[PDB]
Amino acid sequence: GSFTEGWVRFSPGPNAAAYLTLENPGDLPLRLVGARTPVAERVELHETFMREVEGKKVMGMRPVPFLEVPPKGRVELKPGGYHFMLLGLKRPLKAGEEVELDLLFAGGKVLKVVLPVEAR
Ligand SMILES: [Cu+]
Repeated sequence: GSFTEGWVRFSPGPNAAAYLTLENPGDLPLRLVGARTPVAERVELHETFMREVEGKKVMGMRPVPFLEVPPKGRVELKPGGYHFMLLGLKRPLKAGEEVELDLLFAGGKVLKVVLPVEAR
């Protein structure tokens, strides 16, 4: 209905990414500021976006300080935009595995989630 629906990205190393649906069951807002996982030494929180250069449509990527989710609502990390970057892997991330992440939420909170690995 609601669903914690996502996938982690394919890579032997040194780095991967992750996309996943962030859902808020509370009456106050949640705020995803970092992650963790058993299959990377580090994780960073990023955006992906579109630029022009010379009239030529060309993409970009940056780190960001946090994501927000409003009460009773949801917002996803997605392939065309916001994502975790995983660095210093422990598994070579293949297609059709499963991996878990801790989602570090602002002010005394965490939500651990579990998701497949896709080559998408
Ligand atoms: Cu990235």
